[PDB]
Amino acid sequence: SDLELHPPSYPWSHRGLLSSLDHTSIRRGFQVYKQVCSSCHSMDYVAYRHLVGVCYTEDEAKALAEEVEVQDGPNEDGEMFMRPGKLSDYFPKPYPNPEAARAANNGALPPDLSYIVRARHGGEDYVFSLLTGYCEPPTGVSLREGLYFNPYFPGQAIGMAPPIYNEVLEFDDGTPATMSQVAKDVCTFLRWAAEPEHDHRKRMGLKMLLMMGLLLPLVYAMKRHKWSVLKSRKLAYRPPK
Amino acid sequence: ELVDPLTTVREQCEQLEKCVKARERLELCDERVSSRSQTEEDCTEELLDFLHARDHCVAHKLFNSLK
Amino acid sequence: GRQFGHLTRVRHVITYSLSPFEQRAFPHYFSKGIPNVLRRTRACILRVAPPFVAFYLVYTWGTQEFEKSKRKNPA
Amino acid sequence: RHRTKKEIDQEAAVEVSQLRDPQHDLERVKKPEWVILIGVCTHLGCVPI
Amino acid sequence: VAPTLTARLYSLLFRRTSTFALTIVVGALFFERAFDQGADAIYEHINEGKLWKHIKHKYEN
Amino acid sequence: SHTDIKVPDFSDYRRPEVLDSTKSSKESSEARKGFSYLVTATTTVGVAY
Amino acid sequence: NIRKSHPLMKIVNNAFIDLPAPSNISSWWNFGSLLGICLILQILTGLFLAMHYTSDTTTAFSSVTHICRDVNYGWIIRYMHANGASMFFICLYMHVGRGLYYGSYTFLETWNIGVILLLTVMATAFMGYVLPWGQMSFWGATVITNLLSAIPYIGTNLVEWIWGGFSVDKATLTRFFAFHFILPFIIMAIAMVHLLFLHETGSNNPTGISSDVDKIPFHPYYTIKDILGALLLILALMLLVLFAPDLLGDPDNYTPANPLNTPPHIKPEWYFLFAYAILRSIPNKLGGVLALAFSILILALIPLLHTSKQRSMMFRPLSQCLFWALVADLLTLTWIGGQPVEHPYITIGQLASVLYFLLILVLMPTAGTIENKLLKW
Amino acid sequence: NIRKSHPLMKIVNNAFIDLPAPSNISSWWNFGSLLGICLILQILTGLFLAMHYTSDTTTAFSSVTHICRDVNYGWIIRYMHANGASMFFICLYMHVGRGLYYGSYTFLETWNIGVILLLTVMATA
Ligand SMILES: CCCCCCCCCCCCCCCCCC(=O)OC[C@H](COP(=O)(O)OCCN)OC(=O)CCCCCCCCCCCCC
Ligand SMILES: CCCCCCCCCCCCCC(=O)OC[C@H](COP(=O)(O)OCC[N+](C)(C)C)OC(=O)CCCCCCCCCCCCC
Ligand code: HEC
Ligand code: HEM
Ligand code: HEM
Ligand code: HEM
Ligand code: HEM
Ligand SMILES: CSC1=N[C@@](C)(c2ccccc2)C(=O)N1Nc1ccccc1
Ligand code: FES
Ligand SMILES: [Cl-]
Ligand SMILES: [Cl-]
Repeated sequence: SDLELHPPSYPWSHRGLLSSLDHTSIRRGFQVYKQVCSSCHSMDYVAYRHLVGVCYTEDEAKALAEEVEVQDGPNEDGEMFMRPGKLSDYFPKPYPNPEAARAANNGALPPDLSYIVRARHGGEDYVFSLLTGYCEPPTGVSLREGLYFNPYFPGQAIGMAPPIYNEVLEFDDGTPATMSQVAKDVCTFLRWAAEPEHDHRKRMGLKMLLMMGLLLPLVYAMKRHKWSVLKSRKLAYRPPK
Repeated sequence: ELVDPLTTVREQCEQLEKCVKARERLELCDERVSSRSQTEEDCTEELLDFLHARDHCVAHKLFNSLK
Repeated sequence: GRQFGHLTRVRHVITYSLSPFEQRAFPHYFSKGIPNVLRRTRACILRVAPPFVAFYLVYTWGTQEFEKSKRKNPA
Repeated sequence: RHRTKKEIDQEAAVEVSQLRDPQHDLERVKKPEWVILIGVCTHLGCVPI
Repeated sequence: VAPTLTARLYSLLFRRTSTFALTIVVGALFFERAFDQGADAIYEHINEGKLWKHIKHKYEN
Repeated sequence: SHTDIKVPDFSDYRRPEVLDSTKSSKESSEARKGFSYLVTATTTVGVAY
Repeated sequence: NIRKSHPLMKIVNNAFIDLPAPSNISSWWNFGSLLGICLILQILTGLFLAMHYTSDTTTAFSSVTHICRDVNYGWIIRYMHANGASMFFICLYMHVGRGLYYGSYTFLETWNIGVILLLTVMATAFMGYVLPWGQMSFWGATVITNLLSAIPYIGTNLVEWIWGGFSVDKATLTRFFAFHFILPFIIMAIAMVHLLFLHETGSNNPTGISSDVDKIPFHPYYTIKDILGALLLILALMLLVLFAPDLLGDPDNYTPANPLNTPPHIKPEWYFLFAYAILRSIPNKLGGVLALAFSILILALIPLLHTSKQRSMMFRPLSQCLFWALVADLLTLTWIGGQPVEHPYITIGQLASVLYFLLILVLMPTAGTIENKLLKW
Repeated sequence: NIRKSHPLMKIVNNAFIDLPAPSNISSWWNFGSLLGICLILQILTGLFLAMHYTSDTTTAFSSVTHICRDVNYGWIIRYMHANGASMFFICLYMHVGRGLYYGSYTFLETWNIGVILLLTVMATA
């Protein structure tokens, strides 16, 4: 029941109606999630195979899956065991359940991020503004220990410490890992995570507009063609006198 | 040690007339309640207005520097 | 149901019609079309517009009040 | 909810004539310092904050 | 007094319903190639160097 | 009295190839039919696609 | 001629080909067939979703996810089904508004079962929105089902009997999926009785005057206009599917259902917001529920409120203005319904709520009596 | 007389009330309506099973178990639906045999779609 400040609209390169995602920024954004976010945030609905042909090759994505160990089994003795990930595995969860998560994060629950952009008003505008929007509390607000001031979060008191900062990681293509850079890349990746169909739907949308621009006047012309018999008909009344 | 395109834009954003006025109204509220602490009158409202006008002008030209 | 030949009674009415392949499907589409649209909107605007302007004024006032009703006062 | 003494005497020093479902704090709880409810609104089932 | 293209199209293709339908199905076949060819060419020229089709050459090996 | 009848003028709706009342309509019958049936053919193409 | 004597093609002939229809019915008469198309789309997209959806709380949220990510072209099927439902309600509300403005309600049998067709679609889309099992799905399902607890004496029994428990849980999601599957076929059956009673008389037209003196066959004139209209219906749907799929959907529904806390502000889909506003306009439980029921069941008693010696409003300016004050008033109640119960939206919601019932029950009946006396009859 | 002029009750009248029928049709002509009843039973028992059944391999076996043990009177609903399907096929085979012995197949349209009604029931069960 506090005052709200809504995020402005940043000019993402995928904002326009026909504008695709930038897949190099996705690639960088996955690197942010893996190294920084995945230790607190799950992504229960994304698997390594989804990366293939979007931002990594099959060989690259396979090598990426094998960099972590996942549980499998039972074997012939009835025991569970660990093996390296394969393309079919979903991204490892950091905690077995949310109760462990609250205990590891001063009682707060980092939500799953698979859909985070779609489950909050403002999408990447909100997330970009949140990550890059931390500041000292205004005069008269004193937050309990464990909590951090962030003016874009409802109530302005969030249980997540600022998770990104200059040089948290180095990008593979040499791009300077500035806070704003890291925010932009991770936000583009999170859009893709929530809406992998983004680019394909816009390509279809273009084809739908072009076909409609053809079919609407042609079907209109067929309507007018048949109806012209009636629209130009003339009547006369000739009663006997 | 390492620069930041985020911080440079914000310092040249707070210069336009619409942003300094919000700075003056919260700097008053910085000294109004802290005249002597006792009240319950926080000062969150005058800060969110300053961030509204500020973060509007950053989004315009921030992305011109990134890849 | 109802059939042609059992509808009603008509007498002394002549209808002239032209084939659709002998005439144009878009004749004077803009020449006569736009002035007719102006007449049609002119004839009905006073019956439709006022209630939706009335809605517009309530809509802006109600949000304007609510958007600032939760602002703080010095008291 | 563990009720304090600032709250017992607020809900004890209340008139019950105008209540919609009138009943003193005795009938409600078992002991004056304990209120054990169930979190559903009696209107249409939302949980109150 | 050679008949225009529209008249020669009617005499040869449209008068018979069968030939009228044959050229619809054939018209669909050749329209499909050139429409998806040209349409995809626009969608990516707008988004040049933005998606995997373009940056595929970097990570070949 | 039915000889007093005259069909009214349709020149406001006739196509260009027809307004000459002294020129045969068969000279343009194939071009006019072809144009309207070409509209239909390209329509079913798009629905087919 | 076999088209007129084959017992099967006879019924098709008398309904789509040689059916006499008025020569002057406008685009507002296109929405009857667009409702049929909308229904067909919701059958087909609905059916192909039901081949990949699972009906239990543990994986109901995940099976919808599984469609939008893993099955070929299931995301487009799913948004067609979601936005198809909203297009269904656009067409429903134009269909009804056409009937009121032009007086088509005098077809009592056709009209009174039309009301039934409205209720069953609402009941369908209600039990459809529960299935993805998001937050809005769960608590929207909670608010609605508890409306029956307001019935005196037997209230709680009907709710817990509907629930199959003590709250909306696994047992409800399973039966609601069963109901959501079967109801759209009942709808199609009643829509066929809708037409059967309609053909008894034929269509009304913009003037309210009998068109027997000037009818045209339905084919080719209205077959092509219904095609053109449908092509504009596909356009409306595909713009929503392919350029704005989450414009009408609420973000909160993208978080799995949590039976322990609500969102700070819940809002139905747009097509129910006007009625939710009427519910909240009363500080009484049973009062709010009854005002909600009569908000829709008011349609059943429109024909009893017809006072004009003319049928359509085309020649009734004073009724036109009151008609558009109802659309604006309904557009007002939609706005309140999407806003939190706070000042001044509360008092606005009550004034617009009275104006709704005041127009239908008082102002429009007497407005027709005036204009009868202005015309000396 | 309203039974003969109401557009809805007209179709009921001409099918179940005033419909002329032969005076000598035996019990082998009873199976047409028993097929309709069987269908209605399979709709209703089927529908009330679908309110408690889940459609995935992990718990599909268990949800049927859940019906026969936990839901009130679901075991009887389930055996009605299972045995109702078998009664459906008894009636189907008598229906066809009646048609062959007494030559009813000369109604080509009725018969040829009857074949279609046989295939779709098999596909259902
Ligand atoms: C219960 C559900 C509530 C849900 C809330 C929905 C939000 C409402 C948003 C408003 C959208 C309005 C659509 C645009 C209407 C424009 C109409 C116009 O341009 O022309 C007025 C026309 C007059 O034309 P005549 O027929 O008198 O004669 C013509 C002579 N040339 O007269 C006519 O054409 C009028 C025909 C009927 C119009 C249908 C719109 C009404 C929609 C809701 C009605 C529900 C009532 C219970
Ligand atoms: C197993 C794989 C098999 C695949 C087979 C592929 C075959 C493709 C279709 C070809 C058939 C063509 C038949 C044909 O055109 O006749 C149908 C009508 C006739 O048009 P019309 O111009 O009246 O008369 C033509 C007369 N002629 C031939 C002498 C010139 O033509 C038209 O009038 C049709 C125009 C309207 C089409 C739209 C109908 C779809 C429903 C609505 C769509 C939008 C919303 C759902
Ligand atoms: C990659 C750098 C990260 C992004 C993007 C986000 N985080 Fe976190 N996070 C953490 C906790 C303990 C919470 C719960 C806070 C609370 O409920 O009060 C969160 C929550 C979020 C949210 C939700 C915001 C909202 O609900 O409106 C977002 C959008 C979010 N986080 C983004 C903890 C951690 C953490 C542990 C050290 C890390 C590394 C990250 N978060 C990383 C990211
Ligand atoms: C699934 C629901 C519905 C379907 C498929 C449907 C379909 C149709 C169709 C095809 C027509 C004839 C063509 C036309 O006028 O557009 C029609 C007419 C009519 N409908 Fe519906 N309708 C539905 C719901 C309703 C509702 C909700 C109402 C009113 C509350 C209603 C009342 C009427 C009336 C009065 C007519 C006669 C209109 C006239 O001929 O002037 N129907 N309907
Ligand atoms: C008039 C007919 C129908 C309407 C208005 C309708 C409406 C809806 C709506 C609004 C949703 C919510 C979608 C979402 O929030 O994601 C939904 C979901 C669903 N519907 Fe329907 N529906 C109709 C018919 C059907 C039919 C006939 C079937 C199956 C045979 C079906 C199957 C489903 C399924 C499986 C879902 C859950 C998947 C999902 O949420 O997308 N629907 N429906
Ligand atoms: C769901 C499937 C079916 C239903 C509900 C059904 C129902 C009926 C009914 C009620 C009758 C009239 C009363 C009677 O003779 O018993 C009838 C007659 C008939 N049926 Fe069926 N039937 C079905 C399947 C079939 C099949 C599988 C066949 C043939 C392969 C068939 C062929 C016929 C014929 C030829 C008649 C005329 C019998 C006569 O009047 O002498 N039907 N059916
Ligand atoms: C002519 C119509 C039908 C026939 C012949 C039929 C037949 C059958 C049969 C033989 C089974 C196997 C039962 C078992 O082995 O336990 C079955 C299962 C089932 N049927 Fe149907 N059925 C029909 C209609 C329906 C309908 C309309 C529904 C739902 C709306 C339905 C829902 C189910 C369900 C949920 C099961 C699985 C539960 C179970 O195995 O008992 N059935 N059906
Ligand atoms: C079951 S959640 C639900 N179903 C819808 C689609 C519906 C409700 C009633 C009738 C038809 C459709 C709707 O708007 N909501 N949301 C919602 C939110 C808050 C309160 C009530 C419903
Ligand atoms: S007040 Fe209506 S649900 Fe709590
Ligand atoms: Cl989802
Ligand atoms: Cl079993």
